[PDB]
Amino acid sequence: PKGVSVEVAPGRVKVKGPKGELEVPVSPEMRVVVEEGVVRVERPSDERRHKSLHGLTRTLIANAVKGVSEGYSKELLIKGIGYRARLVGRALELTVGFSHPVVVEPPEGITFEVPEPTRVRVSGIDKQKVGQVAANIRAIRKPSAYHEKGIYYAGEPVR
Amino acid sequence: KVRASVKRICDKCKVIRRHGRVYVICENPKHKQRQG
Amino acid sequence: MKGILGVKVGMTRIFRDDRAVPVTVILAGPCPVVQRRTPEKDGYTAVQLGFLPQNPKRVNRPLKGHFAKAGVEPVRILREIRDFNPEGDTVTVEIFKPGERVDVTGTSKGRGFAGVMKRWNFAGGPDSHGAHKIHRHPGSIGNRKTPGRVYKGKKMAGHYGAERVTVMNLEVVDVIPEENLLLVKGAVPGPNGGLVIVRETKKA
Amino acid sequence: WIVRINAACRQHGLNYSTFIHGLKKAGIEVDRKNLADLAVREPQVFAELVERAKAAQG
Amino acid sequence: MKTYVPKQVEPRWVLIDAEGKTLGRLATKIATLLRGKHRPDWTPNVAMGDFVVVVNADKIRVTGKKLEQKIYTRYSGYPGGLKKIPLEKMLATHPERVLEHAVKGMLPKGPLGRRLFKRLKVYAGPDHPHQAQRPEKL
RNA sequence: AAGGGAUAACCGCUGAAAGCAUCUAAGCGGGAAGCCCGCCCCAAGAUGAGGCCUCCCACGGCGUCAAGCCGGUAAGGACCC
RNA sequence: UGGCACCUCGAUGUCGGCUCGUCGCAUCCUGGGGCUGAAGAAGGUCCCAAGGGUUGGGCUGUUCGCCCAUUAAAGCGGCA
RNA sequence: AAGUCUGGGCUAAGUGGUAAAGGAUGUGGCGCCGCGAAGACAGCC
Repeated sequence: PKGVSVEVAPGRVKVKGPKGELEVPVSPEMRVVVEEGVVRVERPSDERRHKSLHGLTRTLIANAVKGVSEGYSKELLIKGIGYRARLVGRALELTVGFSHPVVVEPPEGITFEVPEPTRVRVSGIDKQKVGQVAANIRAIRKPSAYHEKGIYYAGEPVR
Repeated sequence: KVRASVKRICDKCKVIRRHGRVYVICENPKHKQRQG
Repeated sequence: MKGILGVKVGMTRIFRDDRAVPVTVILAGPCPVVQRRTPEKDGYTAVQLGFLPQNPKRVNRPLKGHFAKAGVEPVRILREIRDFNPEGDTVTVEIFKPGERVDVTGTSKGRGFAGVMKRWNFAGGPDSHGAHKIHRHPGSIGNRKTPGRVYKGKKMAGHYGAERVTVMNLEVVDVIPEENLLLVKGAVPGPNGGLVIVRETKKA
Repeated sequence: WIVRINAACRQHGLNYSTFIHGLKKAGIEVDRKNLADLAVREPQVFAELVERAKAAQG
Repeated sequence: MKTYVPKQVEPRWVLIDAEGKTLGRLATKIATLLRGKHRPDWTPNVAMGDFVVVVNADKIRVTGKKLEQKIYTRYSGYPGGLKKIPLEKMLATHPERVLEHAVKGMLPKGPLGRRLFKRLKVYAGPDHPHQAQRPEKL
């Protein structure tokens, strides 16, 4: 890619980009050093263990790469009557039915968004962390209620 | 849910071996099984 | 960890707001710090106070004037207070304010060779109908061939009382700084004239 | 006898199993495990016997 | 007569540490040293093994999946007095213990067996806080 | 009991083998009146007999020369009350 | 409940109750959880889980049972 | 007491270290059948 600096260590790999750098732990089952205008990744004997590691490798790398050139993503459509969200700091005070409103801290790398009062999204350079913290929010009130209330993914309703 | 002969009760069911155990994942919640 | 040494004097009750509270009076007199335990040479952090001062100079080897405040090592000796490190110059009562919560160690009164059904509150056997030589006995103590022995710890008769006992979380009703006094919410172990130590509690 | 022979000849490279096989082929119906106290008195001469042994062995 | 027999010679000391090694596969040789089974004085009734200091305990390799899976046991003489503690928790606190337990088991069980277990000095290290010799074996 | 750590069924993230999908095969999170520690009590015969503060020190006379020596001491400790 | 007759007939006390407990989980309450023919409340059913709890009387020698009045529950077994 | 001996394979459950009907895309080695420039096996017209 463009402004990407694909560095290498013994058993790790450091990917520098215009948005920052990330750290992927990578098994001794390969020899990849700063190579060409892009990057190639190979593997030894076609046995079940190796096969499964190739492809896994291929993607963590690629995800870190697309992360460092902006990899944000993820959005929650909140439904229900009294149900709605309100930004306070970079933290989030959403209210969803309980006898008490709900406040939420963002750790390192991450910011929450409140475009609507009933829509929300999570920005992130990492990826693992993003999908994690996405679900963490959804948790506070999942859906079901022979239909209606609760806070959904981009995906949608059921019997 | 928990039985000795676990098999596939639909065309949506799926045999995954996780936790070192044998399970089954359908679309409808009623066909979700685990061998024990 | 706030902490004085002291002595049970006795108890009565006072009135408060509009009701009687039962209280037990401690004399936690001035406690001259005589030694500090460092983690650098002792390994742990603590302070050694002293209590009943009075001593007609029978002090020989532990004369240890070695720390300035050696003003006659106390009759009722000296105890450490674990993690407690004050302005090194005696500890009076002022540390505890009314409304504070305290734990209190002490030496329970001594019952001696006590029977089961005091030592342990057993049922014993019937004052009438059948037998007559087992009204106060323990009954059975085992099974038969297996395991063919008695469990370690079995509750049987023996020495009861005269033991270290800490009752937790008592209220400080009052404090007379004047007399080195301390008032707590009744029921503190051992007899009058007994050594006790008084600390902060662990509460909520 | 055997426990200390082993200790001693293991001190020259090989092991007991090997050493005895060697002597067998080497034609020295001798040692007599008893008389491998040579290992302690006169190790000069024990050393010699080990050479003969690994002679027939390698 | 043939009593090959020793006379008391000066006991040797030794330092070792296969910090990177499989225990058991370590502990075996240690013991063989603690008895004089390497030297041809060997005399079964007496104690002329090496004194042995092992630096840098913990660190040891353990094969397969032996964490949570290897469980250690102590019974007090009481009702339900069984304790079960897994390998993980032993390295976590008291790792000097791990290599100790393993050698004990490979030593004979008489009085002389306990005498030799005393000849074995174990420190999670490095730095063996006693210097007066140690012909390091690698 | 607060509280701290690790878990059970179970609920997830990311993820190939198997271009899809999968809680798993490399990794990462939630999760019990239960486990570990925390509260109270005993505890260095823990022959692995621990540590810190302070004290008392002289060979006085004899063997296979430091008691394996008897008889007075020291700091101290008993006896009787 | 039986089958067999191996130690015990120069003796291994035998039903029920009381006293004192301890252990199993195939769990009666209380703690987690998945389905539900789960609107809610209240259930059904299976999974994880003994840490602690598991009432008082009428009848009968009773064990057990039936009945009165309560309970979060009024658990099933082993230890001659 | 005596080989951490030599050479080629399998197994990741501590199986080994003692259990059946019946279940399972666990692995490794053989098969002989579909049909693949009427180039859809997996994915969005």
